[PDB]
Amino acid sequence: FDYLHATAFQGTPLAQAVEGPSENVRRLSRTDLTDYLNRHYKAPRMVLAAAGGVEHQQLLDLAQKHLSSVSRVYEEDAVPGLTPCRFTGSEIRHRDDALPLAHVAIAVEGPGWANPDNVTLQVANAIIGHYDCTYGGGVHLSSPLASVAVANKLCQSFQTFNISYSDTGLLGAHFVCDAMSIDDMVFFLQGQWMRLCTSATESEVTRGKNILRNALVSHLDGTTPVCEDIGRSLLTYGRRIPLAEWESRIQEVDAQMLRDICSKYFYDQCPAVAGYGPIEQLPDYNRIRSGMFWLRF
Amino acid sequence: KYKPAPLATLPSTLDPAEYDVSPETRRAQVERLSIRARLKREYLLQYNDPKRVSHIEDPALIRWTYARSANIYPNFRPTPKNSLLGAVAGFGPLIFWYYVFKTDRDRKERLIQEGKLDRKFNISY
Amino acid sequence: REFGNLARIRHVISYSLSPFEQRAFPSYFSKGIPNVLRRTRERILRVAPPFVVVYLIYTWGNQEFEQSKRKNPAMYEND
Amino acid sequence: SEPEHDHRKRMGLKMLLMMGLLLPLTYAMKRHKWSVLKSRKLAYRPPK
Amino acid sequence: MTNMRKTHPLFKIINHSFIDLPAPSNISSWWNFGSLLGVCLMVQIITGLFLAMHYTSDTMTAFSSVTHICRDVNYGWLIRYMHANGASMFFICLFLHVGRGLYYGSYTFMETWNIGVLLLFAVMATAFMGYVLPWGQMSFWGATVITNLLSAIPYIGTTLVEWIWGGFSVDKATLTRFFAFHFILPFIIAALAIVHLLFLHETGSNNPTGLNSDADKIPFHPYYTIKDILGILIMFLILMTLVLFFPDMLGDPDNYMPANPLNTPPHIKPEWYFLFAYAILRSIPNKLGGVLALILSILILALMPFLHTSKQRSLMFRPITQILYWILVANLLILTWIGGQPVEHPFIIIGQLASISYFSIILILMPISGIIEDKMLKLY
Amino acid sequence: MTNMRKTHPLFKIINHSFIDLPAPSNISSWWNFGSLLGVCLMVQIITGLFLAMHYTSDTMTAFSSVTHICRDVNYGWLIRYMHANGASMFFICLFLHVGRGLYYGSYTFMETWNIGVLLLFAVMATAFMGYVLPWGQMSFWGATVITNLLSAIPYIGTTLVEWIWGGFSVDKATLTRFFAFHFILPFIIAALAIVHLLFLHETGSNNPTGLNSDADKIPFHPYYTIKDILGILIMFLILMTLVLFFPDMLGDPDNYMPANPLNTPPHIKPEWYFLFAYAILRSIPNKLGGVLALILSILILALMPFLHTSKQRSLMFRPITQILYWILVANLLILTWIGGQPVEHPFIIIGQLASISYFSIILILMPISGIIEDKMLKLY
Amino acid sequence: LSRFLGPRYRELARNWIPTAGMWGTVGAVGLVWATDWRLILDWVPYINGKF
Amino acid sequence: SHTDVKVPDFSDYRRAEVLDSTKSSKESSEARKGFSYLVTATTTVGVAYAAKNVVSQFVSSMSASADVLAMSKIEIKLSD
Amino acid sequence: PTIPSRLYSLLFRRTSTFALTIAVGALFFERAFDQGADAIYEHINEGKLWKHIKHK
Ligand code: HEM
Ligand code: HEM
Ligand code: HEM
Ligand code: HEM
Repeated sequence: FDYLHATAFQGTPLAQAVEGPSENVRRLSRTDLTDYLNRHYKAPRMVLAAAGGVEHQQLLDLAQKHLSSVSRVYEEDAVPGLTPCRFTGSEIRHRDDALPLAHVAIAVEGPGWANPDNVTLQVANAIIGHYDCTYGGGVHLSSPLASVAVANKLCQSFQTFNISYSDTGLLGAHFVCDAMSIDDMVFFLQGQWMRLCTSATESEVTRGKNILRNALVSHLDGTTPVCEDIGRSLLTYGRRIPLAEWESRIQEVDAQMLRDICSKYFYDQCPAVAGYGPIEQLPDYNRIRSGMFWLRF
Repeated sequence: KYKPAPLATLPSTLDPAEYDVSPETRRAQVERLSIRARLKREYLLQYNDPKRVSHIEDPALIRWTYARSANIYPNFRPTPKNSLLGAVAGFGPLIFWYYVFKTDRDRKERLIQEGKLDRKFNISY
Repeated sequence: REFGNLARIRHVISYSLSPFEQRAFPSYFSKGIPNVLRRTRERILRVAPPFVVVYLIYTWGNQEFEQSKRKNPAMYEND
Repeated sequence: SEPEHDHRKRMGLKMLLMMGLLLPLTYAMKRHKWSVLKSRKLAYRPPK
Repeated sequence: MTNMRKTHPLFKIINHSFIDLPAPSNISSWWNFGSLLGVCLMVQIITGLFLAMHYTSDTMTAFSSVTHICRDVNYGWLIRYMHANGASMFFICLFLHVGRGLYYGSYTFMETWNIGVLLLFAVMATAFMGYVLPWGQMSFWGATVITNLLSAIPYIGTTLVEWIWGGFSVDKATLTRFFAFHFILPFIIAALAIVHLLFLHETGSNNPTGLNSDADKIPFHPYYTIKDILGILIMFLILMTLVLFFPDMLGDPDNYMPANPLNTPPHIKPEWYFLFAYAILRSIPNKLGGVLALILSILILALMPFLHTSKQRSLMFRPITQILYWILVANLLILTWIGGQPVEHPFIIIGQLASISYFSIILILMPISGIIEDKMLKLY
Repeated sequence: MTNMRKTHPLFKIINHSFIDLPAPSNISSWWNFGSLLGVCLMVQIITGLFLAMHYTSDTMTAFSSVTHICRDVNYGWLIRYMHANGASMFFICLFLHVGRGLYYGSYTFMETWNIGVLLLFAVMATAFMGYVLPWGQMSFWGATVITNLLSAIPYIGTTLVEWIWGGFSVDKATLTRFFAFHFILPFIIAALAIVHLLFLHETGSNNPTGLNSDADKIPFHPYYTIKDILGILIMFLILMTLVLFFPDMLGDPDNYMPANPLNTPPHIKPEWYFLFAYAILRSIPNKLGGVLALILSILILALMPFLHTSKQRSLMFRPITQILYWILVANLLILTWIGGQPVEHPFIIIGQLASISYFSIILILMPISGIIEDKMLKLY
Repeated sequence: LSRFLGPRYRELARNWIPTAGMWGTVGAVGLVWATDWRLILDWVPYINGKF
Repeated sequence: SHTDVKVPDFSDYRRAEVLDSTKSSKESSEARKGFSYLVTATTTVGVAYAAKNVVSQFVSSMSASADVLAMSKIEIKLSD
Repeated sequence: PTIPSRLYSLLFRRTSTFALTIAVGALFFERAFDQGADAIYEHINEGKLWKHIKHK
């Protein structure tokens, strides 16, 4: 995922890791850290999430007593500014042939947080689904990429992700596979992706809409991940979207709608490809692009 | 939006680099104001000195005149791109206008010696 | 002999970029003609003097045929 | 000898104009498909 | 569902051959000449297939059928001159493929090279058997001279000459027999090209650097398919400029006379690819030695895997062997020039010195250049 | 140190296809006919090699070249009558191979069967297209009748028949066209047979009993190569009895006149492997319906993969499906006799009833026969 | 056939109606352009005159 | 470690509509795809010309000869 | 959107639209290229061909 963020957004502020490189850790002194604290820890870029057990007037009285007047005005009126980061479709392939399992991710730029189509790109991503080798569903699993993978023993795990940032996202699939079936997993992943993108059915999208509704309420069950949703939704969406409005956004999504906005965000696009392990039986990038766009449609 | 151009540049108020600035960029602007203040105070002291009777010897204008006049051949390095583009720009239109002048004059000399071109009232040639 | 079991190479990475996001002709007419002249300089000392001697023996053969077809003016000129 | 001669030069001019209109475009298609290998930059990351 | 390219066996053959073949990413325009030879062999098969729909083989009306092809049927001039100039392009791509194999040190693919030497035997056999088929003066007397060279074999050679003749001279039965052989032999070349690919596909493909390059390998599709398409279009530019602009400069002018045994041409030569063969056979005054030197000069490429003495595979890092290889290429061009003229002064001397230099560069000079290369580059 | 038949790659595919291929041990003499078709195609190719060396293709002397082969060429009569009766041997081996394919449950080898019927279309096309080439009265009028029955289609028919004729009738361009096609077509039949063997060797062979034969396997060598040699010797016994004792019995005697367009034979009749085709074409009164019944009659045994309604594979354990199969081959024999007979009342009603009953067996009655087999054996 | 007839396969066939119909017009226009039909090429006004 | 890997400067190869880091590539994505597929289609129209015209030459050569077309017209029976 | 972007969005992204563009441009390329090639051929020799001497 760090290699994919390095090769997907090269030359931008999204290329770097959250941890930072080892040549940049060793020169971090105290005054650079307090410059970072004085710049990026400002008060209206900060939310105070509580979840259950609290009272909001008690929390606002305690925030008046304690978390009031943090910092509002900048030093030399030097505001930080978000930039639209360039997505560059690229390929990085760290070849370690003595390493046992190849982790390969393929991702296309998705619309991000503030664009309203994260629900329909997530319902396509949840039709595609996920598999790990400890899942006891077997051949009879509903996602056909996982069914094909356990039918002909392709990979150990695959996980389809919609990681979003402000106007820029990575949506794709990362698979832990063996050294002998990366070509099979790449071909069947692009075949399942654009079988979804050409021939989406009502049964498939109601399966995905049901699994998204269950996945969102199972994510927002617990107090700590619902505070994660409150903080992430207040920083990104502006307001916090309630789940009744999430249900109203889910129930408008049909297979025709999924087909065209999949044609917006999937079809003939150059993806970013990362790989750590024995990446010899990964196809080259022109074979990835020829395996994207379909010979029939 | 308004697309930039090399001849119609982006203004600094519409520039995206004016809106996402850093304290090192602000320190650079403070140091630019400091060096403009030092040069303006030196120029204004030499302006309002009444002991001065001559002009203002401008060192950057002397530097620009020296760089445009007598620095170009000491700072020549012969590169193949400069050699090919200078050879084209110093030789090419001479062969081109040679072909134009020789074609037009071969046409005129051929038509005069064959009699097709007539100088009807052409006294002062 | 397929992909995956060809060779063991460890600790290499390979950056790439899309065909679409770069120019199809990255600096062709400038900055490819120095590469052509450098490869020409590298191999023309081992290509060219065989071709110099094939033109020399071609000129020798055609000139010797043209001289040997024409009769001499020395013998059987005074009988 | 050559009753096909004017038709031969006509079809040769058709070939020459179609190949002048074709050959840099398929050279651009070859260079477009080979731009990934022509800008494939490499690096070595040893474990030290 | 299943992967069709790795599931269907007819698709598995084309996936292992031309789609997902492990090919090196290094390989130059010289490596495109094998697929150029296959494509131009296919268009020679298609071109002769559509040329044999009006061709009649007999001793009276073969030249009448060839001129009926040339001017009477709709656009058969393009097919006939395309066949002649594509045989010339077939030998251009074959000589440059053989020069690529000498150029980049691929003698170590030994059975692949021996299957290629049997292709070169069969291509030269069907080119000689197809040059007689416009029944002209140059075709008749060139087949008379080349099939009269086989009488230099002692005690069985003249019986072999009347066996391949079918009679007392080159005649109607010789022309129809050479028609049957010229039709059947490119399918032997196509099956030999299939086993050439089969012997190639387990030992891999060479690169210009000359190393075992299994770390850096790319698929054949779409990289070498689009390089095949670009090579097909530049080969078709040279081919269509050869047929529709300069159709008869490689071909001899005396083919366009009708054949007659009463009158002989003064200078006897085949077409241009057999001129180094004629330069080998004209050098020795003993004709059995000329036949043995001809079979040795084509089979010495088959014996060339046993003259690889240097520890470097390709010749590109061997500058003395590059000097000897390009003087070999210029000496083969000397042979190609000298094979077309009559035996005069000093052309017999030039051909004799060229033939002993062509044998001496291959036999002793290039192995001792490899030994000098290894001893100069500290491999001892 | 290593095994050559599993190390050397040409020997690896020769060993995998020919030496220790896993084959069922219980196959009868009817399984020998595929390798008999391979060696019969090879003897047709080698007799055509030694036949086209003295064959001149033009209508002034095609029949004179045929009589020059049969009289003036030493052992040329053996080659020509061996080629004609080896075409008859090829078609009786092909008919027994396709009768084995209809019998013993091998419809289900689907890509093998589809490239088989493509091969069968090419074999029938090259058989007619080489039967024109002696240029007799029966061969010319059979060419005229068979190509003229392709002109029944509106708007593409007369364009197709002047395309396949090269004129208003069969002429010199038609004969040289058919000789070039008769050269090129059995090599693509041989390549189709090679990839037919590849599509067989994907899934092995099958038994007469319709079972999975993986439990009991013998190697192909030396258990099936000596049955191959015994089948080759009995096939060469019947083929050499056909050439050396009854040469024109399976052939038509009316072919052995010079070809004349000014007169017609009293009954027009193609060859004995095309007689059921001519009877099916003669059965339909509409001519477009006759050529559609021709194409559907050759193509309707490719629908037999899709007409397998029974849960048992072979017909060994299907007793009244055996009754319908032997009445199908009885209808084929009656079709051969009806096509040999001329167009008279009442041969036309016998041909109409037999073609209707043959299409009812191959389309209607045998799937409901498989349904009543699995109803009488209590499958459902 | 019996497993291929259903509501989901009818919806997939409805999804594959316009691109397969457009591929059918691709094959028809390519057949017209390959064969040069005199009835059809005399209706296009760019090839209206004599070709 | 893994965080010390950075993709180097691709400014010499990339297009001018992608070369600035403050803009997204989805605005010029249709422009680059409609340029490169225009290059592909303008190649493919000449490939279709070379596959149509040569096939038409071979089909018209497989058709009837001009000598056969001259001889196939019958003698004119005329007014008498 | 610029000049190639709308034609990519409406006739190049789908392979059926791509092949329809290829076939329609093939027919227009046939007529326009044959007209232009015969125009430049008769300009490179006006009076040598059988057209413009057909007055006899
Ligand atoms: C009959 C005409 C021929 C055809 C159709 C043919 C075909 C091919 C093909 C398709 C390839 C693979 C592409 C490549 O790697 O270049 C190839 C490579 C090769 N061929 Fe041939 N070939 C022919 C003649 C020959 C001859 C005469 C020789 C022997 C001198 C030869 C020796 C080789 C070798 C050694 C290679 C692999 C190394 C290399 O390509 O540099 N071929 N050939
Ligand atoms: C199996 C496919 C082939 C067939 C049926 C075939 C048939 C013919 C025929 C009928 C002719 C005489 C017509 C003429 O050109 O005047 C001919 C000429 C010729 N063929 Fe082939 N050919 C085939 C393949 C080849 C190949 C692969 C070569 C190259 C080695 C070749 C070399 C020639 C040459 C040099 C001529 C004489 C050209 C001339 O002067 O007219 N042919 N071929
Ligand atoms: C005339 C050329 C043909 C050849 C050379 C040929 C060759 C063969 C061979 C070698 C076998 C394996 C039998 C063995 O070696 O024991 C075979 C089997 C088979 N062939 Fe053919 N075949 C020919 C025609 C056809 C046709 C026209 C069909 C389609 C009707 C066909 C369908 C089959 C099938 C279904 C089998 C498998 C069942 C069996 O082994 O009998 N073959 N063929
Ligand atoms: C590629 C190999 C073949 C060649 C070169 C070839 C060549 C010839 C030639 C030159 C003739 C005319 C001589 C004659 O009148 O008999 C001929 C006739 C004939 N061929 Fe072939 N042939 C080949 C394969 C076949 C095959 C596989 C068949 C069977 C389907 C076949 C069936 C015939 C028939 C029926 C005749 C007419 C026999 C007659 O009436 O005299 N040929 N072939």
